Amino acid sequence: AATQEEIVAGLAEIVNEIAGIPVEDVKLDKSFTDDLDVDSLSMVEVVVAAEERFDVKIPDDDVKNLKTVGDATKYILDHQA
Repeated sequence: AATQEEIVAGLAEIVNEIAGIPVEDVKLDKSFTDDLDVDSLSMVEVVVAAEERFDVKIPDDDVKNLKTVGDATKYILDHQA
């Protein structure tokens, strides 16, 4: 069970790798594909990476409803394992 910043940093590190949004930039108020820059395509791989680390499992489909780091974090934290 991760927490707000753990989900954030976790998503962020993956983002840093594929999309290129740095961990400082990825904050919960940040819409990955709007605030940050994330091409949303990276998000697909951020998903399988996040799902695997969080065990929460948020398909990119449900990820659409999580159009912000904090929204994702909200979902991911509430659904943590």
